[PDB]
Amino acid sequence: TPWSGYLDDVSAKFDTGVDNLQTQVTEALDKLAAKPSDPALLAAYQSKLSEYNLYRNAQSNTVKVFKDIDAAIIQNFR
Amino acid sequence: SGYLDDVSAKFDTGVDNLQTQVTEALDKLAAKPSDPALLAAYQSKLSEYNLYRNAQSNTVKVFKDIDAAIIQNFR
Amino acid sequence: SGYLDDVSAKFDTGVDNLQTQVTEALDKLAAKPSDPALLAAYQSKLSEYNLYRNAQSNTVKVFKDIDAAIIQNFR
Amino acid sequence: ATPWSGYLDDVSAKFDTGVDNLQTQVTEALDKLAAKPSDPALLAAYQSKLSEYNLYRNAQSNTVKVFKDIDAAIIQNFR
Amino acid sequence: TPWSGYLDDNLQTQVTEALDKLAAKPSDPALLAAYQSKLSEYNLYRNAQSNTVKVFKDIDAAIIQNFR
Amino acid sequence: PWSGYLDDVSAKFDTGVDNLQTQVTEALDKLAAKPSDPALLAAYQSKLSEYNLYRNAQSNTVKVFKDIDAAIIQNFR
Amino acid sequence: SGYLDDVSAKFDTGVDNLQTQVTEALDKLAAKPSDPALLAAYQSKLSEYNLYRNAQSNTVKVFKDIDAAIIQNFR
Amino acid sequence: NLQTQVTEALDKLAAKPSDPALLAAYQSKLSEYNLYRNAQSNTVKVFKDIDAAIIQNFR
Amino acid sequence: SGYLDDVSAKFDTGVDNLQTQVTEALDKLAAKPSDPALLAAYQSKLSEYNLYRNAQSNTVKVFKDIDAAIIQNFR
Amino acid sequence: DNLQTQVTEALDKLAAKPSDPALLAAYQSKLSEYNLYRNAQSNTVKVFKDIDAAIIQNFR
Amino acid sequence: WSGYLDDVSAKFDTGVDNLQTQVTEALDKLAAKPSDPALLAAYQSKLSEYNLYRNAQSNTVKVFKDIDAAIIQNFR
Amino acid sequence: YVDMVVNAATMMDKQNDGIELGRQKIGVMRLNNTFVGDRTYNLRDQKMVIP
Amino acid sequence: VIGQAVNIRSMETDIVSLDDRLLQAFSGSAIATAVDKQTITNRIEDPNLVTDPKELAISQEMISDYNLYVSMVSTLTRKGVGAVETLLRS
Amino acid sequence: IGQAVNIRSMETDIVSLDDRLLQAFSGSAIATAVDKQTITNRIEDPNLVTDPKELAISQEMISDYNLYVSMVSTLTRKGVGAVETLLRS
Amino acid sequence: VIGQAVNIRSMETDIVSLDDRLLQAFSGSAIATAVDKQTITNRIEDPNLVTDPKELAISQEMISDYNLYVSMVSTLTRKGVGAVETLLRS
Amino acid sequence: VIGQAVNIRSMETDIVSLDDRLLQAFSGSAIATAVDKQTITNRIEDPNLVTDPKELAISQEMISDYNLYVSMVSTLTRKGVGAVETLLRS
Amino acid sequence: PENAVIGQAVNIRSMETDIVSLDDRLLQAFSGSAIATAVDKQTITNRIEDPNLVTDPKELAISQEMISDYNLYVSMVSTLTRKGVGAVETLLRS
Repeated sequence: TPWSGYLDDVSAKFDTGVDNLQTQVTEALDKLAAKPSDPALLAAYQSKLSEYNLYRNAQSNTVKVFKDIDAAIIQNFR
Repeated sequence: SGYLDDVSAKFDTGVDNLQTQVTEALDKLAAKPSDPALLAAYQSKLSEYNLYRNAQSNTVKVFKDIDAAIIQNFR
Repeated sequence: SGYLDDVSAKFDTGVDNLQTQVTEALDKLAAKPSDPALLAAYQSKLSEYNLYRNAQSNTVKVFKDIDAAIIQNFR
Repeated sequence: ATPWSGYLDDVSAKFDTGVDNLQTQVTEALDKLAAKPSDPALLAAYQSKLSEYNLYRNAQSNTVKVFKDIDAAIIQNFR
Repeated sequence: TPWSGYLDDNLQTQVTEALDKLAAKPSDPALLAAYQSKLSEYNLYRNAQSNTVKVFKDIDAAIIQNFR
Repeated sequence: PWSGYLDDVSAKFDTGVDNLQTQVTEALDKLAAKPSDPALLAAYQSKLSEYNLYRNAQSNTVKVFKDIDAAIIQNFR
Repeated sequence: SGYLDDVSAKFDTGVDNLQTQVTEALDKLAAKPSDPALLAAYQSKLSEYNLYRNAQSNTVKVFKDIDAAIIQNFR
Repeated sequence: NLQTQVTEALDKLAAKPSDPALLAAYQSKLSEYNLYRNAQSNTVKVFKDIDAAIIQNFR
Repeated sequence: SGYLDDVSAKFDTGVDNLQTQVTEALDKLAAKPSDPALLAAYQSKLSEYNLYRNAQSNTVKVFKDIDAAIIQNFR
Repeated sequence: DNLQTQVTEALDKLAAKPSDPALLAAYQSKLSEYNLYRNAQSNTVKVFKDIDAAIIQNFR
Repeated sequence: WSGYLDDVSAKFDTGVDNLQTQVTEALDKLAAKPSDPALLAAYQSKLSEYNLYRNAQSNTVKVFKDIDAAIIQNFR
Repeated sequence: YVDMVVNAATMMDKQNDGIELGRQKIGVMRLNNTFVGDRTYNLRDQKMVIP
Repeated sequence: VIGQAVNIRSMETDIVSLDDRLLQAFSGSAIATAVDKQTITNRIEDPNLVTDPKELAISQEMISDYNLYVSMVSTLTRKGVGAVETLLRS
Repeated sequence: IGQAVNIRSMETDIVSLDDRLLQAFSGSAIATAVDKQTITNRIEDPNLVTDPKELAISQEMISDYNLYVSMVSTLTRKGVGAVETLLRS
Repeated sequence: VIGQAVNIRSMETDIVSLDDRLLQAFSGSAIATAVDKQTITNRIEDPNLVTDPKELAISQEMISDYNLYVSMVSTLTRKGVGAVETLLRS
Repeated sequence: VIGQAVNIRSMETDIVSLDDRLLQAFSGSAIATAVDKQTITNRIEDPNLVTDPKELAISQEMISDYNLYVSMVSTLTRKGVGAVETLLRS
Repeated sequence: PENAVIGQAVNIRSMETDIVSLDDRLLQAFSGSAIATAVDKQTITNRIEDPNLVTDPKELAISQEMISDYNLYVSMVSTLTRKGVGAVETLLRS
């Protein structure tokens, strides 16, 4: 927060793009852990975990792409 | 501003709106990271942004070299 | 301290807390290397640090050349 | 037939000396970049400005050098 | 400068044109392949020219400095 | 309008692959209508690969001659 | 004519046919850009050409500088 | 003076050549030192050439 | 002796043991190439050695240039 | 002739094993020092005898 | 009958006793069976060693020509 | 008198050059009517952040 | 091509003294020279002119011609006074 | 920034030939001494030797000094060269 | 091999005055020089000649030969004039 | 620092005639010149001094000062002898 | 040699005796100078024709000295000779 760059901004836009998934997934995790045989709890967990996976993958590739654009420009200062 | 700034600005004027479009598409995607139709669009827009910046930089570098090689010969 | 030191220190002051943020986040990650929140937090910081150092060094390099090229013409 | 003499702006140059726009803009662009070293929109601008400043400064130095060698060579021709 | 009494620019426009076409669609492989060639030729042309103009200056200067 | 030498080196490739530059866009316009036809996939894999190789070899070849020419011109000094 | 043309010619009578071979191989390759048998031959011929032209030009440069020194010491 | 500052920056660097913070500082110091030495030598030479030329003139 | 030798030796004394830390860590690894703790140990030593040598060479180069530029003005 | 001898020793050791980085690092230094020494000596010899020639030309 | 830059080249050519032939031999063996990892591993070493040999030789002769030309320039 | 005045003035100025004016102080200010933190809330349409 | 003039008729020698022809020649040369120096200086400052490869190729020729012109005049005047020294001092 | 100027410096009437020398000699020796000093302390100051906008000034100052002393030397030599020929002849 | 011509018996029963020998030499040299300069410039302008290695390798020799010829004529002329000065000058 | 000594008291002499004033000025210059030349020669062959930027920056000055001083003494001697020759010829 | 030092017991000098004529004293000078210069010129030439001498810095540094010493020697003999005849001419035309 005190200091953040452009890459930090690109990253943070996902962390606020998904409002509460960050907690929902941990919540569902222990609801299930209390009763791992309930079909409704299983189905509820499978989708939240899939959405968390895709959220992290999509976040990381973007930051890499921007790093490569910036390194390519900086290479030409000399 | 000289001539390099003008060469540089030719790209920025040739692509009407990409700087805006790419940001907007990013914001639409970040709200819903898992819609394939939001996702495929962003792939293309970001891809084109990449090429645009690369070409713009390499051209400026070439013109700089041609000039410095001429200015070496003044003396 | 000359002018080149000034140009370097402009980057040092332009990034307020990055050096300590990097040192910290590394020690949080090393305490629990398998947490995705910490991993995601670290990638961005290290990338920023990399670009910062590169831009700084390439700029000092350019200025040195402009100065040596002027000094050559005292003779 | 002979080309025209031209006409001389005697006063203008020597007091047209004053702070150049170009250095001012270079230092301003650097101060903008140093606030966020990772923005491509700012990097693209600074590459161009720094390049132009390099060319301008060299061209000027080489010109001053040429004009003063002529005068040293005249005096050394008569002594 | 003429020897008194002795009896006896397209590449620039071509490069400008190719640049204007490319700037409109930087991702077209055919426009890229064309611009690469125009820019390479223009670069070589400007270099060969300025080297030759220096070589002639330095011969005239050496002649004068020989009798000076 | 003036063709140099590099232009001729490039055009040798263009006049070599006489029709590939059209075939790629026509096979694409077939496939985009019915992406699931194995015959069309098998065709487009081939024509796309060919077009890739062709553009790549063309650009490398132009670069080598540009580098020989500059190295000669530097000796005019 | 002249001696520096004699030195230049001593290469061209050295590489009998390369000047032709390169263009012939290029025409073949251009006919079928994707044949590895053709590619492999063109790489060799092109390299042998690049080297021949560089060695020639640097040698002519050196003999030019030897003569330009002697004609100054005539004074 | 600058001579000591450069000597000490070198001594600190050689203790840990892999530290970026030390490297960045050294690049700057060594650069300024190089420029200083060159400018000084050229100016000295210029003044001596003038001085010699006067004598050659009246000789 | 000479001064460039003192500059060069200053690195050798700065890193006490590195020249034979590398040779020892190599001899250890070569006995069991598949042990990950040994691999991870070797990676850092070899990196350190690489940087050490680069810095050592480039500094001697810069000092050479400064001296040659001064000696050029004795004439 | 000490600095003349040292460089020829270094060269033999290097030529024995041209890829040893410790030898390369040593030779770089020795050759650079020798290179500066020769230039400095030649330039001062020149200055000292141009002064004599200018004296004789003054009375000649 | 030869100068002193030939004495300096020949110090390398007699220094690396046999490498000049060892390379050709290694290539003759590898050409016969490119898919053999022991041959590949050997050739990588010989070819790298030869590349460095040639670079060090040529840069040293360049430097000695730069010293000599500067002394001769002062004969004036 | 002229010589002395000129010298003394010039030297005094060069001396006062090094005198320091930039002395930072540290203030402390309690907030009486609000929290210092970036309160944050989730809306039907938009993650809402209070800076 | 922007603005140009030429002087068509030169005055008859029958009405002009020998030293007027000299003053008149000198003045014209001194002005064309100051004007060329100024022109070059101004080309080096317009940022459009100083950074365009087309314009630099022109500046390089302009500065080479100025240099040769002044070296020529300064040589022939020295030969000219050297003739007078040879005849009178001798 | 500490600067002074001496204004009432010179007399413009016709004056005896002996003193035009002293006044020219003294004014010139003063100007060159201060010029040379400012040149050297522009090189010794680290903030001035490393700024490309400052170096461009020092280049001009050095060249102007060189030319001024070259010309005063040349004209003085031709001045005494006239007298010695009129007298010997 | 193209358009070769040679004069025979140039001095066998006629001899030129020095007054003419100098004049013929000057003319035959000055025109050859001006044509060589034009040839070089034209070989630089044509886009097909400055971009082909075979044509560049030919142009390097032309520039080298022009530079050596003009330097040799200038040096010999200066040296020959010097001798006449040392003869006439009292 | 190590093994260092200085001569505190110079020997002294009477100076009573233009003859002795001349021999004294001659002897004073000869020795200073020999000392300087030797010093420079040593500074060129101690390898700690040939290769250190700080020491080279000094040797440059020493060489310059030597050149200037000997050129001055040469010029003023020749001017004095020429003034005597001119008066006696006249 | 390098490992030997060779003196002279005491340097008596028969050639310090003036006994020869003012002209024999001239012929000695002329003959000795002519031989010394012809030998020096030949040596310098050989040091350049021979390929191992003209390409080793150690040898080049020596040849530079030989050339300069030759130059200074001849220039001084010429100068003093001119000054000498010029004295005779000055007196006899007076």
